[PDB]
Amino acid sequence: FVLVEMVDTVRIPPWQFERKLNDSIAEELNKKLANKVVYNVGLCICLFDITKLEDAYVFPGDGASHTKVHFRCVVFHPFLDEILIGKIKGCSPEGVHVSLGFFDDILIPPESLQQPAKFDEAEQVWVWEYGEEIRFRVVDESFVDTSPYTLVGSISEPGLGLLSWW
Amino acid sequence: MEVKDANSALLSNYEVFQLLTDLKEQRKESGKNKHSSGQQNLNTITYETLKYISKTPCRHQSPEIVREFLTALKSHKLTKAEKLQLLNHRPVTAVEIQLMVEESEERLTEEQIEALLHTVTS
Amino acid sequence: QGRFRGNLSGKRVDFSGRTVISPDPNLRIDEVAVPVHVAKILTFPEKVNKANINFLRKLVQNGPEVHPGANFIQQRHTQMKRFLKYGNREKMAQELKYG
Amino acid sequence: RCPDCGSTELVEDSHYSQSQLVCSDCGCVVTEGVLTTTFSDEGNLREVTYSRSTG
Amino acid sequence: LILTRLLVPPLCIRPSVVSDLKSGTNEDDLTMKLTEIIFLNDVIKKHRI
Amino acid sequence: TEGRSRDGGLRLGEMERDCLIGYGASMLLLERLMISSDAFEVDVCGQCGLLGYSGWCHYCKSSCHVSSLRIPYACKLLFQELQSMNIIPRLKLSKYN
Amino acid sequence: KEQFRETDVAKKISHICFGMKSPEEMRQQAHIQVVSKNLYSQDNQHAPLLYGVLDHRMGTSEKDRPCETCGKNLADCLGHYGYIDLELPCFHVGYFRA
Amino acid sequence: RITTPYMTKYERARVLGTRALQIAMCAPVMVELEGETDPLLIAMKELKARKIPIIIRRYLPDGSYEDWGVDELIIT
Amino acid sequence: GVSECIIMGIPMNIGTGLFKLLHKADRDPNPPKRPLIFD
Amino acid sequence: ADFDGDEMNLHLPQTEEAKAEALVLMGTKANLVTPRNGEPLIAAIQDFLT
Amino acid sequence: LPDVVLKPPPLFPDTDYKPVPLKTGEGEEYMLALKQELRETMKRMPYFIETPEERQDIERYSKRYMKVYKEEWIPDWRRLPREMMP
RNA sequence: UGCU
Ligand SMILES: *[C@@]1(O)[C@@H](COP(=O)(O)OP(=O)(O)OP(=O)(O)O)O[C@@H](n2cnc3c(=O)[nH]c(N)nc32)[C@@H]1O
Ligand SMILES: [Mg+2]
Ligand SMILES: [Zn+2]
Ligand SMILES: [Zn+2]
Ligand SMILES: [Zn+2]
Repeated sequence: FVLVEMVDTVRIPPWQFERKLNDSIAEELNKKLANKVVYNVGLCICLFDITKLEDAYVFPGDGASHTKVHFRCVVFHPFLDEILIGKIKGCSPEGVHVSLGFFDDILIPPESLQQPAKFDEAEQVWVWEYGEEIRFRVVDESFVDTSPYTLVGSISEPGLGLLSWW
Repeated sequence: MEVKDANSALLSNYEVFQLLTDLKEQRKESGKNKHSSGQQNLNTITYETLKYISKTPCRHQSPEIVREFLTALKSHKLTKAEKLQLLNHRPVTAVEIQLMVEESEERLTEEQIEALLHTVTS
Repeated sequence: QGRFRGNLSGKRVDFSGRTVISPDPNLRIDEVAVPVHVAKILTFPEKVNKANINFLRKLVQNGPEVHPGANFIQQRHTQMKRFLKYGNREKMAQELKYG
Repeated sequence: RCPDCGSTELVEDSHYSQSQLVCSDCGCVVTEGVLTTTFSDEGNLREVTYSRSTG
Repeated sequence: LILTRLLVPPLCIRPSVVSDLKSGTNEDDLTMKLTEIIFLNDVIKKHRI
Repeated sequence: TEGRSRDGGLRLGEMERDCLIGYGASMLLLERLMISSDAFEVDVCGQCGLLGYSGWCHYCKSSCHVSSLRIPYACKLLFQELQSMNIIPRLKLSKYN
Repeated sequence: KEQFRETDVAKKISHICFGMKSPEEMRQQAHIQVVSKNLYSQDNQHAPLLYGVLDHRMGTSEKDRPCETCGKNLADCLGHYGYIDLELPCFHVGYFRA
Repeated sequence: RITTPYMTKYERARVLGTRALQIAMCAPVMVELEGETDPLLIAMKELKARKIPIIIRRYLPDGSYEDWGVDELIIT
Repeated sequence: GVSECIIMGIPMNIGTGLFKLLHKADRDPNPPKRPLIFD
Repeated sequence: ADFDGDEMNLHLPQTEEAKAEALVLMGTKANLVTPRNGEPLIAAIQDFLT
Repeated sequence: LPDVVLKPPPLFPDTDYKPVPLKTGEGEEYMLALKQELRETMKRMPYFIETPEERQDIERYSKRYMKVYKEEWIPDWRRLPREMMP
């Protein structure tokens, strides 16, 4: 979770003039940035606040009200060392499929660093014994439109001991 | 649609929880049928993030407690990431600070752990 | 007849007509007479609002045949035009949404 | 077929010098507008026979 | 400034009318000029060979 | 088209354009000469300034800087003819604000 | 899950920068190479030849035969250019004085 | 504050056109129209009543700008 | 220039296009900012 | 004009802004005088002066 | 008359003449080795200025451990004009 | 070729 500065030219139709301008801008920004991953930024959750809002222009075309609004929004973007607590939403032979609680099923922990008893035989077996912890390692983003996903990240689980659960 | 700074300022989970609660109450007070039908992903993401934060121990927090915890940790020369993780996790056991918290070497001192536990539990 | 003079500076448009003129002193200086035949062909796109909803409903009910009326309707959701000469004009008028 | 009702009653009816393939059941305009040439455009297109264009 | 490649425009600039009434079609002058240029290039290549 | 037999429309000649300019009805002149006559939406790449298709720039082999733009079809034809004549018009787009 | 990409922007042209293209830029811009001097095929359908003049990969000019580069009709096709190499260079009459 | 206080015919036409377009796009009316089915007539009534919520942003050639309200300007 | 404006299909700078219009919407410039507790 | 066979053109705008600009700027009641010298052109004519 | 060609010429037409092999000798080998050594040693030279990294994520205790350290040469400000002093 |  981190704040990000953005400047958006929001277009409000003429039938929304009876509503408050700031509330309409906030609603439009939320609807535009709800469940979308901005490249090199992360997945935006919602709008935090609006800092600067200059004059509202009306173009000779569509005739709506275009406003250039400066705002801050919350995005989920770890700092390459953040610790998280997720739940195992499945498991694959090459690696477990853990997912943060109802947030995103994109965490793919590589099983190449635990103690030398690591293997998945497709029977949803996590690990042989001697709320799942996660340590983010690196981020990565990719594009979608390439002809006429985008956030997976790397997860680590060192020898944390885990006296509560093996 | 360009961004100015993706790492402007880090915030704990309490601020996100408060923002989500405010958005949810404003939504339930001024719900609009067409606005909701246009984009339903907003409702889903807000509800699920709020449910996740409720599952976490982030409850029973207040800005006064956050400021007191920050001022208590300022005397421990700990870094911003460490204090952010401690505030977001609220560790009740010692092992969570001994091993799970990074940069343990030379920072634990085997005497400051008790003070850290007392401050995070108070 | 070049691109600059015959296709950019001066170009042909639609929704226009050419007809002979005749005198008529019974009309104001700021008024001009238009024949029914040209009026039924030259159409104007009017947006359905909370003011002229009933007028547009009556025009749709009249249809392309009667002079006060319309010829096509473009829905707000889909941009597929609908010809009033075919289909139930009464249903089309009863299902006129804003926009 | 009609994109709205799925009917196959598509008739080409020109409405005041406007060629238009329109459904006869609901009046949904399927296609409209045809691209012709113009006389000066027609005059400046030269007549070449298949004996030369084909090869 | 010295050209070695000619940019043949799309077919939108070169309208072609299929005159089914006879065994021929109406083509613009640009198509004929490009055909002549290609023929001359082929003839030059043949003479070089 | 030109003639009435071929269902032709009227021509707003250079004199009509001059009269409209003298009146100052900018929106009326725009609606007459762009919207109601040869309205079209093209795709222009913001990197090279060339004309794309279906939101794709074949020159740069990318589609991130391609954006839609309203332009007369006659103007697009003029741009294409100039590009054929090796006179390449490089369009540098920007926000309307 | 989903990436944020802007649908449409109210882009306004600022100015037109005229210029010229090198043969390499012409090759990069063009899609196919036109080498056949003929127009149509020997069959009675008189279909346009491939890699030749009047090819449908460089746009379309008929309401029945759509463009091959982009799967759109004539009303929606913008057209595509092509490059034709010359064995010997020639002076550009427009730029001969230059 | 240095330009002419009178509202020119070009400004009148542009404001009336913008208001008519907004009303045709289902904008709220602030004059309580009485059977006026023409958006241009409604815009003219609003202009005569001095209730159009539009502010003219006059730009000087150098780059400066000044805001003038419809109710603040003088009409003829 | 007016000629290139007409050619490109944009409103000419002369006439009604010399100035710009603004909407008199009920708003509040520089709205109150939510205070940051952690920072 | 002289009503001896003149063919005149009639155009219908397709935009509210264009309609308003035409009515205001190109209004007959507002263009009763020419900008050349201010003399009124829309006035009485034959069969009215007499 | 010239025949018509259906397909375009190959993008890389074949040639019956091949490049002459490179000169062999201890001199050429030593020159190659020295050029490789220069390539390897000039990148780490202080004159090889790299792109200044920016937009750091966070500050950590391991910053002092991972801090890149390299001696910087001092230019001759007597010979160099005054417009290049930091 | 006709029209004002
Ligand atoms: C008339 O006797 C001749 C003279 O025509 P031109 O003006 O010499 O034709 P042009 O020079 O080629 O004019 P443009 O360049 O404008 O096209 O030609 C016949 N004729 C010419 N034009 C017309 C016409 O418009 N309509 C008709 N019916 N006949 C025309 C005449 O016999
Ligand atoms: Mg006459
Ligand atoms: Zn149908
Ligand atoms: Zn490009
Ligand atoms: Zn195409």
